[PDB]
Amino acid sequence: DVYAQEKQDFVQHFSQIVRVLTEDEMGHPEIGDAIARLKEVLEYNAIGGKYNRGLTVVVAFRELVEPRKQDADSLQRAWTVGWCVELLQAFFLVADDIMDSSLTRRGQICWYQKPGVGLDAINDANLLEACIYRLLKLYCREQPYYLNLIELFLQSSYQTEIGQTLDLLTAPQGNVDLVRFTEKRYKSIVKYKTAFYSFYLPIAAAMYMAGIDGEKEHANAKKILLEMGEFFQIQDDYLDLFGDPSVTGKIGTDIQDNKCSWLVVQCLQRATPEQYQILKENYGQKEAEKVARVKALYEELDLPAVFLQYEEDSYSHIMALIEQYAAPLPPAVFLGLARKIYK
Amino acid sequence: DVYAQEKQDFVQHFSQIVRVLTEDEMGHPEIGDAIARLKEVLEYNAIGGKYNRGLTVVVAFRELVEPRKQDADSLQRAWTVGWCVELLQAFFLVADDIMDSSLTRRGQICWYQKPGVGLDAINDANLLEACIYRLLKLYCREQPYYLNLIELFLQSSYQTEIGQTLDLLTAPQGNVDLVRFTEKRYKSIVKYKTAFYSFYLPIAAAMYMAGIDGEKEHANAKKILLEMGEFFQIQDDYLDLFGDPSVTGKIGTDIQDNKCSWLVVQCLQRATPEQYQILKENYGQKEAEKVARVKALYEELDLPAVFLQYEEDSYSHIMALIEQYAAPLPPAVFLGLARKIYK
Ligand SMILES: O=P(O)(O)C(O)(Cc1cccnc1)P(=O)(O)O
Ligand SMILES: O=P(O)(O)C(O)(Cc1cccnc1)P(=O)(O)O
Ligand SMILES: [Mg+2]
Ligand SMILES: [Mg+2]
Ligand SMILES: [Mg+2]
Ligand SMILES: [Mg+2]
Ligand SMILES: [Mg+2]
Ligand SMILES: [Mg+2]
Repeated sequence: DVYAQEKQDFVQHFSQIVRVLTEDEMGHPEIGDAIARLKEVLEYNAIGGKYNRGLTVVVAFRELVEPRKQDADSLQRAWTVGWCVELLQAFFLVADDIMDSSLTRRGQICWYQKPGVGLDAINDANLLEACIYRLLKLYCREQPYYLNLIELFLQSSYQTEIGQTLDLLTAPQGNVDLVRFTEKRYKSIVKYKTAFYSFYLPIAAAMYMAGIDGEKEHANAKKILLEMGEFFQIQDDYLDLFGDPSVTGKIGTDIQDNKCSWLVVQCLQRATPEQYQILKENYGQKEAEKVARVKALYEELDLPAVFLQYEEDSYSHIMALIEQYAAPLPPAVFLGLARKIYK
Repeated sequence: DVYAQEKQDFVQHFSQIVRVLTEDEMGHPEIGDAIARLKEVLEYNAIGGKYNRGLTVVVAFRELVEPRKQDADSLQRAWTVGWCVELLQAFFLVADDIMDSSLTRRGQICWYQKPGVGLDAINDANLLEACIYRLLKLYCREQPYYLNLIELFLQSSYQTEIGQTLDLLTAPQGNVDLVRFTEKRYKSIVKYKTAFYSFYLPIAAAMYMAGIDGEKEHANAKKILLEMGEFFQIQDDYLDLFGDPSVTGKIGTDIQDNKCSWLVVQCLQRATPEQYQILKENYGQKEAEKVARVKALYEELDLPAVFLQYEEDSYSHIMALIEQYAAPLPPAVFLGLARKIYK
């Protein structure tokens, strides 16, 4: 597996990242306490995932750049840009867990729930964002793709924040209106809140680093990747309720939080007016017994089977898109990633 | 007054800013609801101040660039970069009001306290940040100072977040330890949390736009501006307690929030062991009667007089720094700004 090959060198580079970020303290000991906090935030929130987004930069880089140009220094930059993608995710997740009133992430208590942290986590999240641009300046400032990467990270952040806005507006607390929950609304939410930053960003970053800056090549890569991103968020929604928290590392809140989940959208398409009534009375509430009623209804409608069928249809569709849109990039770049999220 | 001269053209440009930012909706009606929210966030949080930071970019621009190069297009860019500085401030203030548990800002309820908003304001604050970089790309991408401005805004954000970290770490809730509150700690907090972004940033932005990118010229401008920034935060701390909320537009929380305020630092330098005991028992608590006891102690020690004396000594010191470090920039750039914050 090409991801497993690269993983150990990638994960080890995190020590170099922590080191260069905390060497700001060298020439300014007055900010020592702040740098110690930054280190703690990095170690708690950036470590412990599967690193699929960051590894995707490294894997794609190795398949897009001639082996003769994969010197030690170029590899260091690739690992760094990979870690920047992981830091962007950590920024979004720390804030997301506050806004979604979540309990655990990656098997441990959410950062904001940690005693002594609380809403100070807002500033911690913004520091994670700032670290991205410090790392890009330190490692990539002299490279011809520097400005392209800065603009890519900024644009991806904007798109993701627009998506979070749609997510939050469609799920007002204490206000259950099921008519908002359409398939058309759902697809817009997930394209912006997840697809750009999770799938387009890491491959696009590798493309720029390899000198592939063509409008056309980026457009074709988007066609494949935004569809993969849609599937990924559908899977995330399914696992919120039907996944095992010991595997997922997080407790689900979509029902309690009144979210426009793929599950509720599918339920609404299949529900009798009597099932619709059950949904309306129990959705968007914290009571455990009410959450249980919605899950029972989902099982009654065999939504787990609908998801399995969607996974298969989606895989076939993404493979057809790869056949059409991959060239001139090697199909392996997209196939490797697909194997990672569908398997 | 050179600020009042420029104000009306600057404030009117806000309509053009809102317009170009919400024309993202044109070719993507799927995100319409999000763009409507962005407009609301802009109008509530970016409007209603004195615009001293943003106007400083415009004023400095007019004094640093030859009148022959102040065409309509260059002025538009100056107003835009000014508004970017105001957006950076709005980003920091929306988050700051959450973390400081504040009630009002600019005479109205804090955005996060508004019914229906709550912790969704976290994402709203990040959208304000993102708007900065959209505006820089749209107006300045073809200019030779583009990358310098991007790096300046990113660096200023990092510095400000490091300062916020020091502010929050020195003021842990429910944990009153007065020994942390030293003059040396105070000066470090305010340099990072306020001085860079409030004073260095707007003048530095104008300097880059005028082609003044010299390490030496920026170093000299910092010497003056970081000192002005220190005074500004001292004044802000004084006004938290002794200002009139109808003028300041905000209710003070520094005592309740256990903050390392200039007032508490000065109090500690002058207090008998018996006054120290009063401070220790009443500081960092929400009870109105306990806040009143600290204010009475501050008045007992004549801290309002100490502040008046500090204001005069500081003004003299900043003027001496202008005499030494202004050249080759026109002294008027620094004098105009000084008149604005000391008067
Ligand atoms: O990991 P989570 O909280 O299930 C999630 O996928 C996290 C997330 C945050 C920001 C953008 N996209 C996804 P969400 O959308 O809140 O369900
Ligand atoms: O306007 P405020 O809340 O008095 C303040 O000046 C706002 C602020 C926010 C961020 C950086 N610097 C100042 P603070 O430091 O919280 O006293
Ligand atoms: Mg979430
Ligand atoms: Mg969420
Ligand atoms: Mg989820
Ligand atoms: Mg405050
Ligand atoms: Mg504050
Ligand atoms: Mg204050």
